[PDB]
Amino acid sequence: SIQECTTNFRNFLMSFKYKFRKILDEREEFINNTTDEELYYIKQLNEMRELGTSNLNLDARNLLAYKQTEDLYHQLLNYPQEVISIMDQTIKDCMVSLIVDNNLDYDLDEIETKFYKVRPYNVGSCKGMRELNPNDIDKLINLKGLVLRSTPVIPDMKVAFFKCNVCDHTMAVEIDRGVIQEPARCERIDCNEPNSMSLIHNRCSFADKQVIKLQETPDFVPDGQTPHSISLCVYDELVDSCRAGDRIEVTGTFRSIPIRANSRQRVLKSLYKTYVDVVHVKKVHNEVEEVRQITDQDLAKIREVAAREDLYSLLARSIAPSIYELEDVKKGILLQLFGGTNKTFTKGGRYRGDINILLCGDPSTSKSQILQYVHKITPRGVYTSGKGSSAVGLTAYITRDVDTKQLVLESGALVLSDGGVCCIDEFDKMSDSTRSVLHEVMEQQTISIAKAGIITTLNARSSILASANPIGSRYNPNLPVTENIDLPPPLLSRFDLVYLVLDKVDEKNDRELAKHLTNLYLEDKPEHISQDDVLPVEFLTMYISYAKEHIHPIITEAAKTELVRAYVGMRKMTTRQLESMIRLAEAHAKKNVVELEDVQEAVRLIRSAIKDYATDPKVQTGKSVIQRKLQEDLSREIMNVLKMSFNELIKQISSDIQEALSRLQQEDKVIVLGEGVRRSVR
Amino acid sequence: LVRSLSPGDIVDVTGIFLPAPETYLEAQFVKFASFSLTSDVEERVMELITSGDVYNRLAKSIAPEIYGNLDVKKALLLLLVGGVDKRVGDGMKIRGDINVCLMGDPGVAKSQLLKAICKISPRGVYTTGKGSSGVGLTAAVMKDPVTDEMILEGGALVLADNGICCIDEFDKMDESDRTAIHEVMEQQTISISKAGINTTLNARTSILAAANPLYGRYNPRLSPLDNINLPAALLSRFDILFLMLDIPSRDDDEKLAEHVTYVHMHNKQPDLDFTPVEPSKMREYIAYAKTKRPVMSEAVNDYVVQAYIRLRQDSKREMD
Amino acid sequence: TGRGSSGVGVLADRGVVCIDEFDKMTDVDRVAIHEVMEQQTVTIAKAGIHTTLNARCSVIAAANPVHQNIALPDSLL
Repeated sequence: SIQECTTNFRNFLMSFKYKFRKILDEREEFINNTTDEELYYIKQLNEMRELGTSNLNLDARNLLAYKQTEDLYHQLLNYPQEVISIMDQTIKDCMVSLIVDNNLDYDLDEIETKFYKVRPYNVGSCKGMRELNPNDIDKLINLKGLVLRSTPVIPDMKVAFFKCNVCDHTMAVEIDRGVIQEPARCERIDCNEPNSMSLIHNRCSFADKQVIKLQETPDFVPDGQTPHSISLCVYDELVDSCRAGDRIEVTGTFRSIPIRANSRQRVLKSLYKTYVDVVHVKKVHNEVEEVRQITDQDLAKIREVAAREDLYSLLARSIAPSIYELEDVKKGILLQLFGGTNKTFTKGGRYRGDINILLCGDPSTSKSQILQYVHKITPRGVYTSGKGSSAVGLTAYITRDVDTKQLVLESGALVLSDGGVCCIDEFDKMSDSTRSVLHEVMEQQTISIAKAGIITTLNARSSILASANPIGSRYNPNLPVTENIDLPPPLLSRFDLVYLVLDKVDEKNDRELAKHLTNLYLEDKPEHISQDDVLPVEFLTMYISYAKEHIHPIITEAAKTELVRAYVGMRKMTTRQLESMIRLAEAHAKKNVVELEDVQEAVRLIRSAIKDYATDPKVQTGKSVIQRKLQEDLSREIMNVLKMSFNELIKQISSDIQEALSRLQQEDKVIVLGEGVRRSVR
Repeated sequence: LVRSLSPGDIVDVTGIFLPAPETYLEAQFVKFASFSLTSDVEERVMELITSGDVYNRLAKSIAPEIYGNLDVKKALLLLLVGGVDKRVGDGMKIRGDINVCLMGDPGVAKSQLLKAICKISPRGVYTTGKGSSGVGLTAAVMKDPVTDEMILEGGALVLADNGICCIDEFDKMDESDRTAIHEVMEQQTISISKAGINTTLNARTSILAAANPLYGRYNPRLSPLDNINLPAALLSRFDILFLMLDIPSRDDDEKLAEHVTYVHMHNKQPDLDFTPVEPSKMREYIAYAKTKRPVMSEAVNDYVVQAYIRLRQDSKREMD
Repeated sequence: TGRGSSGVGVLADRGVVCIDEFDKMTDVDRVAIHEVMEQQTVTIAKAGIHTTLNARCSVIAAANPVHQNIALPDSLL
């Protein structure tokens, strides 16, 4: 009903608080009594008069929170063709009531003449392009896809302009439902001549109309099927707001227009061209004021794991519970998913904050299995090969549309992954023309292509996770790293972590690895492992997306001092290694600050690959003393006291400290006397 | 009934043949898992089990025109059945297919063994190396002459899904043809990124290649890795790597010449100690065994670990 | 002919096929010749057309020198 939907929407905009949205979202532990009690729609209506806009970003989730608007939200998803027209009239009467209640000296004619439009978005009916049932004609369905191409603005006539050829009588006839009712006779009494009005297209009021081709999201497309596309229609002032390679959320009506079988006849085919009329554009003009993702109950569990000291070991085991060992390798990949923040500068250059990890060593060591697991976690991750993708498939291949037969520009494997991790297999089997393109992606995160007279720079800010392989498929220990792999020296310095996973023959390692792989095939579920030791895939994705949008670590003065000293010591044994330790230390605490414990962990990951070598590439008790010198060093401080606690010995002079104390206890040289303090021999 | 026909399935579409003033078919009603457990088929399977020695009977019934190579024919019997596809709940899909590669001098009837396993398997596609390049092996991105849509035509690794892929002349292949092979033997998928189509097709086939030496005959003075023009990365993915060497012997050549003359005379196999199994009944025994998923025992897990230690120690001492 | 008949262009079942200038032909067309003479059948599986065309014709040709003098692989001999 018209009168029923009017009073329901009027009282909703005058009696709504932020506490109602927190009820349906299961948010009862973070409710403020100063900001949630105030009306949100009142401040939005007051800002429209001050700024002078004419579009309201109405949230569809707010209608479900109110118990009196339960039937109104169901009617909007059914046929919004008659519901939006009611909301455009109820918002006009509410604007006039706010002026009389405030008693302002403003022009009332300039406000009533302005036609206000409502833009609903973020509904509950999130049906994809494959679930478009035929009974959903003219229904607002939210779509979550990706923009493929962009078409220029096409003018759409709205008000026709006519002019006589005898008396020159200008007229203005509006178009109703796409029907241009031309006048048969002139309106002038002195003229009155049939078929004497001329249509002037240069004096007509045109409207903006843009066609955007949206591609289906690969996260929802089932395995074995190709993602289709759909046509979108953007009107009003929302044009020129969606570029190629952007993740938006289209929540508009699902209309349809008939097609003609011939360009000269008036016949129509049985098929109807389906198109989605865009109403609101929510990126994943104006700006998002806030987001209400996940659940507040899950945030308490997130902070519970963050308070535990075993976070670096729990997340390393849950990222790959099917691969044994590789603790140093999994610790680097975990930081690649998080990564450092992006401190954007206005007068400075853009610094790449991603972590480029390169795997090396002998093959058949669970190298290809790692690239298949990160792709399933990242929502924008891809998986490509070496020889299967040259320098054209990774950049942007110049394709053509099968509808307009025009030269279009399609994104590649490096452009579609705007925000994820790119998994490339067989990095050593790439051509020379493909290795030169990755030099600019790992530095400025930009792809400049100048072919066929089109010199454009494409942005590609994503991490590269590849796995190299030797020439003879066997890493010889008597050969340098630059000679075993055919990778360019400049390409090796651009990476951040160059792991070398070797296949060493060990009886103690092959016995434990075979028992771990056999337990996964015996039982489908790890019953021996507790639930608090392995995190599910759904909880791991919510912990990375939440920290990458709110947690921003800042390098303090104490953390920046140790980074300079660590960079000088590494050269005394390029500038790319300095930026790798910054993103590694920032992702470990992602804590609002960078502590000293996070910087020390990043140096251990870098020293794990660049050590045990100096002028040439390719036990410690008697030959390298240490144990012989520590017996006279730690006992020297103890003898000086008698002439102490365990914490005072470290500050006055810690795995080697406890080992030296156990050696003197067997020779009757010291006294334990508990773990608190130590006593010397009498 | 819309949104229910997958590309690559063999179903019985029932409808009416109505012309269009072009002839269309109005749809009205619409592999190893499609064979029903018929009582008549189950009676034929139990007849071979009660006869005794089923493993040695099916190993000798394959290729009746090839004498010898008892160990080579034993690996071909397990290729038609295969292992189990243990799908881990975390997201890991363990490949249950077996990768067997035949090598040796081109004279041990390599072309006959590849065609014998293709006719037995219901979804087997036989191909060569130089005749099928990277387009025919993976997928051809052709253009539709009606709807003008870029489809994905299935090649050799796509149409032979859940079967055995027969590849001839593995040594004479190009470098661009080994790209999809490295992905099938690891993830059983095909990464296609041509004509703006970035889709992945599943390929759960059984690759059965047949390599040949570069110098024709095998050279015992040279290393096995240098005699065959194949890298060490491809040999690690293959489970069994046979090597049928053509050793001249007066005892083997006398028994082989008598078996050939008997085939070209009576058009049948020589009378042995058992009746030959027809290919119509062999397909019923393989499809029935694929439904049974055996579970590894706990007492046999200690023998597998101890066997891997002795195998790794012998290969380390033979490196020089 | 060798320099005229490619691998694409069966029609002469149970007969003889006379090919001129066998050494002048490329290595691509020589693959289908050895496949059609092994089992007297051509297994074509292209463009979704899987047909087993019978070709029981005797392949005869006359090549010219350029194992070493013939310049032909062991699969053709």
